[PDB]
Amino acid sequence: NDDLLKIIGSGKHHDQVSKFMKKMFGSIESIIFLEDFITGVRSVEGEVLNLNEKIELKDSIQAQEWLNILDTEIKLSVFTQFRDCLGQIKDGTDIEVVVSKYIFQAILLSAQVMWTELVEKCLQTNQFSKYWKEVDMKIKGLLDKLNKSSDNVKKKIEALLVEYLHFNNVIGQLKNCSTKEEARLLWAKVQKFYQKNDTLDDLNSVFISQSGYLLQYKFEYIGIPERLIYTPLLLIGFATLTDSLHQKYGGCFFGPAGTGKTETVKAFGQNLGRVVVVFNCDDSFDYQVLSRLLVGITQIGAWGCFDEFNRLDEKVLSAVSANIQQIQNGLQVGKSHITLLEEETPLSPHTAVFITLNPGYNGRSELPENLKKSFREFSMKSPQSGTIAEMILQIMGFEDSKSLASKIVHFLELLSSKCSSMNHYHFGLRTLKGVLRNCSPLISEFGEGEKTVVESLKRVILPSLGDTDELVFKDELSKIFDSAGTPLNSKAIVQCLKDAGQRSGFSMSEEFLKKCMQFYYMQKTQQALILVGKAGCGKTATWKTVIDAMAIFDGHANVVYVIDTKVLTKESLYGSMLKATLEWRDGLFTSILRRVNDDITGTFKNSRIWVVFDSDLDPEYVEAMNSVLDDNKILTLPNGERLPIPPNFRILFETDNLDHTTPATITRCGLLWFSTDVCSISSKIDHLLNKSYEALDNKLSMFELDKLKDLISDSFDMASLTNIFTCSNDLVHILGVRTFNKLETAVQLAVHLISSYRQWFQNLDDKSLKDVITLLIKRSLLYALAGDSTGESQRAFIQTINTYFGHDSQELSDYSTIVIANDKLSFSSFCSEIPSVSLEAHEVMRPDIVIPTIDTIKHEKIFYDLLNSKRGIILCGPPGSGKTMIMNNALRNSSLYDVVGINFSKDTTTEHILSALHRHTNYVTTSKGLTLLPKSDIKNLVLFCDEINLPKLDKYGSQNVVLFLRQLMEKQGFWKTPENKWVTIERIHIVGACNPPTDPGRIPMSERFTRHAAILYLGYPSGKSLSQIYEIYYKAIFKLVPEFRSYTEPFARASVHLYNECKARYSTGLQSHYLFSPRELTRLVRGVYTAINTGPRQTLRSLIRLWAYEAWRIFADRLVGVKEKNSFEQLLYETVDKYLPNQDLGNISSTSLLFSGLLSLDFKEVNKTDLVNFIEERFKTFCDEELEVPMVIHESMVDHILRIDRALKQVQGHMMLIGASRTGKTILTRFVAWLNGLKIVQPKIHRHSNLSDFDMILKKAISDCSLKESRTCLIIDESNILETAFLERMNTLLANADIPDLFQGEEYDKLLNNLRNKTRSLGLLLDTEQELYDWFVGEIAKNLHVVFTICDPTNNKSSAMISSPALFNRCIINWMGDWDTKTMSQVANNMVDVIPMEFTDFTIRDAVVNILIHFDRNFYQKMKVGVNPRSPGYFIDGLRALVKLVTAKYQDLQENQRFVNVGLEKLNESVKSLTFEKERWLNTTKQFSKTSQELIGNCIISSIYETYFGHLNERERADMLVILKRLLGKFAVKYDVNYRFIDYLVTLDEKMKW
Amino acid sequence: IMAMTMFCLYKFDIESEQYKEAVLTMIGVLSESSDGVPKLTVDTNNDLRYLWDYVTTKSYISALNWFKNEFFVDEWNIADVVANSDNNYFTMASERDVDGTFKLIELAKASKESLKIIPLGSIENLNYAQEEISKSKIEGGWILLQNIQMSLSWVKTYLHKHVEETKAAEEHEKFKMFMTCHLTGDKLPAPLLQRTDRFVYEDIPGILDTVKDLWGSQFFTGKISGVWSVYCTFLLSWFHALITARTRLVPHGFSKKYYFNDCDFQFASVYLENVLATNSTNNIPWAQVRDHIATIVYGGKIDEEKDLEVVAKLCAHVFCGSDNLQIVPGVRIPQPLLQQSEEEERARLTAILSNTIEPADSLSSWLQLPRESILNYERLQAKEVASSTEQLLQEM
Ligand SMILES: Nc1ncnc2c1ncn2[C@@H]1O[C@H](COP(=O)(O)OP(=O)(O)OP(=O)(O)O)[C@@H](O)[C@H]1O
Ligand SMILES: [Mg+2]
Repeated sequence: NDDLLKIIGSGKHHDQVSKFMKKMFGSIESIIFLEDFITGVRSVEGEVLNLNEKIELKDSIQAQEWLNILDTEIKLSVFTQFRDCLGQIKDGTDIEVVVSKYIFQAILLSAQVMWTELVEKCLQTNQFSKYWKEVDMKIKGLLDKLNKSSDNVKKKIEALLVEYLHFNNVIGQLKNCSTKEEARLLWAKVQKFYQKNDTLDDLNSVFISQSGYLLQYKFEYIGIPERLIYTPLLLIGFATLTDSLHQKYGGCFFGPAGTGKTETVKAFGQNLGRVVVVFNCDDSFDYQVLSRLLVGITQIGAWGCFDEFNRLDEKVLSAVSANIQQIQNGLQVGKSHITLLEEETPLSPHTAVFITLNPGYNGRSELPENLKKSFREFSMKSPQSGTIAEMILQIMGFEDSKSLASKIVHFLELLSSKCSSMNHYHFGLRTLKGVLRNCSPLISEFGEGEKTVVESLKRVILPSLGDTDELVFKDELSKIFDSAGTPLNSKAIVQCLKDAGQRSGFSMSEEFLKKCMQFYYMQKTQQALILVGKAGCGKTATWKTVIDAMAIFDGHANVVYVIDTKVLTKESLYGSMLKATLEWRDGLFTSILRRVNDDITGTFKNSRIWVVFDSDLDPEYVEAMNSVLDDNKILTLPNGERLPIPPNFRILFETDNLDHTTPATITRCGLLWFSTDVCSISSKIDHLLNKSYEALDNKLSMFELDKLKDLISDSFDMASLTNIFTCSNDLVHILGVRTFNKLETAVQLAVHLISSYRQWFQNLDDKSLKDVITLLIKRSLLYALAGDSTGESQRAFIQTINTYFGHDSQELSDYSTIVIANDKLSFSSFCSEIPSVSLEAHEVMRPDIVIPTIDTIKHEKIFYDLLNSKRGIILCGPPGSGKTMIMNNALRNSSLYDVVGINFSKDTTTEHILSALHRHTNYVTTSKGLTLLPKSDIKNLVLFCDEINLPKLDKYGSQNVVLFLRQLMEKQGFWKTPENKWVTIERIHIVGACNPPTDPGRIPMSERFTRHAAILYLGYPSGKSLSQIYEIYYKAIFKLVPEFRSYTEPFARASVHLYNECKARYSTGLQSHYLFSPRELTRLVRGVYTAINTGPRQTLRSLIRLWAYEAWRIFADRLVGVKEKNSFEQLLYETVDKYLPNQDLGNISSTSLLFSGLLSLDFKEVNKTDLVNFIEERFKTFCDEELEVPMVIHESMVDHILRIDRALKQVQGHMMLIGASRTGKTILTRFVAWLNGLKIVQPKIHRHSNLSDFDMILKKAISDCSLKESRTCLIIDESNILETAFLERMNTLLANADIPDLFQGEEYDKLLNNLRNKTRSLGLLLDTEQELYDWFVGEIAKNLHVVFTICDPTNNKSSAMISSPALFNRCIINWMGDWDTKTMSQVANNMVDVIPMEFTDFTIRDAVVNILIHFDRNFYQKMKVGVNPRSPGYFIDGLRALVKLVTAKYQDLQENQRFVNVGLEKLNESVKSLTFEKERWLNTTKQFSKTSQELIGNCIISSIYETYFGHLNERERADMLVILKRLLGKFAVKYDVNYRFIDYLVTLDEKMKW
Repeated sequence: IMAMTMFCLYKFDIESEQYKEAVLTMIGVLSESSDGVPKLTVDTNNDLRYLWDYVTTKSYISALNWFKNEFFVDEWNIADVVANSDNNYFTMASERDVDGTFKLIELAKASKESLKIIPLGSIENLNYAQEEISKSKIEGGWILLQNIQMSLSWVKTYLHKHVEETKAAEEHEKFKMFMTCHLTGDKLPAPLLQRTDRFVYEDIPGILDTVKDLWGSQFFTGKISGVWSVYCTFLLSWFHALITARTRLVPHGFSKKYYFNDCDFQFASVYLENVLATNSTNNIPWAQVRDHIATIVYGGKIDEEKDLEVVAKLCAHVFCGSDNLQIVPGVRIPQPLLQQSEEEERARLTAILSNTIEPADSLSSWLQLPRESILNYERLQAKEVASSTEQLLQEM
């Protein structure tokens, strides 16, 4: 409609219709006028068709009228140009003559008709050879004409060549036939183009024969389309299409994508002078449009192809499939008019419907049922390649095209069977088309001979092969064809490559020369290059070396852009569009192209541009560039444009693996597989040394430098180290990295350690000097190979170093050190000297407190040494091994470096890293580096990335945050995400801590990042250092109880014993959360201090019980069940008896030691009777003041109230409660929070809650806690965590005490402003931006308190809570999982406190409660399956039913007893013959007592039915009833033996109503 | 499967514990679970001793049907089921190889007549269909709804409501509606399915019988072609009935289940009329007759190269043949006589069918595939029944 209206509107103009023709014709693009007259039309291809009669126009003429004449004349004009031409060739005219004057469509048909005529007669005579050469000459003649031809006619020749090759091929095949029958068989399969020399209606004069069936050429213009090479397979497809059409059926071919099924239908059309309309189905395509197009195709009598019909949506598919049946059923019958889209429309019988069927994941697709008897399905298969190969060789300049095509294919086929099955290996035809494509420039160098083919095989196939397969290629290449001895471009490139590497530092090894050669030759042909290899293969070295060698050899400069592909988003990189304002901003990949394309203001013409992608490559990113990888060489925008890429501009891809990428992506690009590292261990060192020396030249005199480089060369020889590196493998390595990549770690350290002692090398003894060198080198070599080792292994390796190094040379000790004087230059070798620490009570727990060990100093020294090298450090080790503190304390001490702490979580972004840096860093725009990012203060900065192996990876599996650090470590500069520019970071260091990746939660790291790190595995200490370390901890806190100063050691020994035992008794094999570390010890020691610092002056009996309380809360609250819980009771007893031998202790069980500050002003042990009463008076108040819910306060609950109380008191208070359900965990939390004076926030989530909602809930609670000083308690239930992210938000709120995301950018500035206001209001101004944020975070850490209530920890979503490291470490795990039999009885009793009852046999109340417990115990034991997920609930509601039911029944028993007593007084008044029987009615009066006996036990059954039975089976109910009845049988309660639940609780009036 | 299962469901409770492991160690041999010889006692069990004789004789189909005979039940013929059945609706599904449409014709003819076949094709057929449905129930005539699955979108809207609403169909004259499904195919609404009675047409015709059934209609077409052609139409009759026979036997036989239609015969015969119409009556046109039948007409749906060779090798034998063809071992087809009577030749070629009787070993003798392959197949369908029964017993 809209387009059509424009045509009716644009009538005045006429010329404006040409736009819309492209649509309604398909072949033509724009129409040609002389204004009054239409001279012709031009096709979308560029070909100009002129009409016979130029159609006259007047102003008041309709479009419909004039255009209709054009469609007719356009077809006639094609017949004219056909007959004119056909007649010419018949009159012996060379085809080169004709091409220049006739449109392709015409000349093609003329050739076909004459060819067919000439071969038809040639089958009779058998004069094939005479015609063959004749044809072959026309082919050669056309070929040479093409080379010298205008681009437009260049299309026409090529298109014709496809056909002439077909001609000669068929003739040659026909020459070869054994007999004439053989020739008549072959000829029948072919598409034979006949003309009727008989007849009128010329448009109907040309017809086509195939397999016996005929098909009239309709005369439609086709223009000059890209013509498919003729294959046997193609003819067979043509043959099936003709066989379906002949019987008025629809053509349909199913098969795998890339088999050209629609292209076939396009071509089959063309061959018959038809422009096929192709519907790309389900490219978000409307049904309304298709329904229109279907009417048009049935009227105009066109061919429609459904391109990938399978991909439609079921509603559409039904509707469309039914319509199509109308058409095909209309044709088969031949109905003149058929009804579709509920209107009577006429049907041309020239109409046809074609369906291509791509396969699904499930299988090769099918047609809908109705279409099955309307269509004819066929199986498209990839072409046997030989036939394609021969033609392609023919076109280039054949030599012997037949032999090459057979030989190339055999070889490729042979490689496939003979090489290893390797993933990226493709020996499919795609590959041979590529060999052939690469061949054309090669032919220019050598010949249209096999030799040029041979070279192209090894130019493409060989760079992607790996060593085993590399010979198979060479063996079978010579086995199939041998070409030549010597290669061109052999000397010249090579000296330009050697000269570039000598300059770069590199060694030209077998392999480095090879992979440099492979690369050089590929850039020539390929514009997209891929380099695949292990981390540290030599890629960056290969391309950086080759590219450098080309500026020497060509004289062309290069402009390299190295981009980390996966650090940036598709939007940051290609171009990101905003959904509503549609505002288009550049990106990164597109913006650097606009320098070359849009404005080549400087010199780009003579330059070579290379855009490198260093990061892992994935479908999503390459798909957004696939057009540049295509033969197109243009970039397609998401919205707005296509930008063309010049021949200078090459895209490289260096990566470690391919697994994700598609075989289609590989075969567009040139692939360079690095089977092994380019370079020798030694050669690496050599380069590494010199690279290190160059750094020193900028900060060290030449005299110093010359002497120190001499030292290094003579101290360490390769022969010794070779065994050392070999022995490195025979060793267990945490956070594994290969030997070769560990090398940079040695040399960088070694050279720094020697440049350290440079001054003392001036005057020291030459024999003694060597000993200082050898020791340092033996040291630096150790941490670089065995630093990530057990250290049990280190010690072992130390001897291995000593072994292989010279025997006389200074041997390595575990703690071996070199020492020089405080006040005078000196030299001696002494090890392990320690400053001694005394700290006060208050100092005991502090985020920055180190009690230095022989090993703390050992690690802190090496850790500091590596930073002097400026190599990145990964401290890998168990939780609480001190990896964070060693890093922190070595640097919190020195003036040089300043630390910046980032915690990583499962989903942390690269912006969080930047935002954390922006706080401590200042960009300067110096013309020296353009933008730079040094630290905001003059001296060096250290990023500490904690939990570096925590952030998760793309579904492909690639963690961008790690690659970003890798960018900073290797590149030393990064690209700006929004502004799009390179900023080079100055003087910034990357250090990380991580856990062993054998631990749960942990993600495996890319070798490409860990290669730039020194890895130090630090473990747990001693069990004898732990004992010693906490002695000093107790020493400090016993400053407050000086009367027991002698008790610090046995307390420290006991604490460590308790730890060692808990770790041993309760392992992750029983429960996942059973995970102990010295952090527990630290928890206990501090937990002890806080009790002392705020308690009564202490007896020895106090302190051990004080200690015991903390011991319980730290080690045993997390314990599930009772067997393990009792095990700890015995352990605690066993420990005191072994270290603190007293008879003054009491019951050490948690139930008996209750410590509180609710009753006393000082934290003291309180009386059980005193506490219970205190809770009782406060719960009523909390019940009155807050939400009204009554409960029974019981033994468990008092113990738990104190547990939550301690948690909510500590600075950071995080307790997660594990309580089944209805235990009351949520209510107690609300209570204790109210006692502590905390605002209880409970996230208001629901099914239709977004993350943004929860974000808001969180943000407010955070802003109130710091900027309003609120003191909120956040209760999060398992139900509240709706997604992964929700739980991630909760993690960020515990690992750090802020959520970074909530306050970023402008909302960071508004927070920052408000922060300054409140800080000053309180009375403190803070010098720096960092001083401010740390107040904010610290405020949150002390005012916000999170309690988690998880019910079934067995649930996979609730398992993720406990799993989460952040939550696990900073929460106090507490277990309430089941109600015990005692606590059940306590609760039952208070609920049946109301006493309707009367005396029974045997206590009466005591019996009832014991039954219900024994029923609940039997219910879960028989019915429920699975291990202890569920607990007391029905029990509470079962008791509540009984109370409601006894009251209802006893008041109705007494009501009927009152109804017979009132009738007793009325009959006695009267007393006659019958009435004395009525008086007798004591049978009923006697009956009542027996009826009342059973009503208590009858209510038991009725309540159990209502509560426990609702969801049980017919048989499941009956069977439990028996167990209940026999329980009622054991206990002296009476029940009705003939009892029926229905009759007992249903009334006949209600039973009827239902 | 339900036979073997229900047999063990009865006899495990009823007979001895020694019975239980004996029959189960046998069902284990039929399956690939285990191989053993059951515990043997003189006269102790005789029916069970008779069964193992079937399993040890490598005879699989016999041992599977053993459990059916042991029920001592009359296995009800669709007629008997329909007669007993007390509803006006039925859905009979079947494999695409066959259609019980023609069984229903003889079912209606033998009792109560009133046969009305209704194809659900286009708007017209569904539209005519809904008219013939409402009128036939008042009339009381039988009705058939051919291949509903294809027209299904309509079912959920018109038939699903229509059949649900028609509780007055019980009130209406004796009338019965039948629907044909395909088991491999679009899933019918469960609610409509449960309401309506269900049958599976499992009746597979022999090679010779299908040849006779193909050739049978061929006289209705009239006469438009040569006498010679009727010989080629006879050739195709045998050919089509030979590939269809091979279709079921898989994997041994064809690689996958392929479905061949009366459309495949039609497209083949059309090509045959065309080759005889465009060539002389000389026999030698035969070369490209095979190629076009074996690669476009029938080889079209075939995608696997393995199977494409089988269709070709069938054409090798069925089409090229001078003087004597010998389609099957017993039957020879000679080429048309000089007399050139077209009426005689129909009758001659019909007579050649009436002379022959299909042997015991047909699937191996007639379809030129080996006997050992047929046994391999018999073994596997045994294994499938035996497996699924063991699985069922342990599940309960
Ligand atoms: N010829 C050589 N002589 C000495 N050392 C070399 C030589 N070639 C490569 N190297 C060493 O190997 C390193 C090569 O860097 P490169 O980036 O190529 O490895 P990579 O395999 O690309 O790692 P990644 O896959 O992570 O990018 C250099 O730092 C250098 O020390
Ligand atoms: Mg690299």
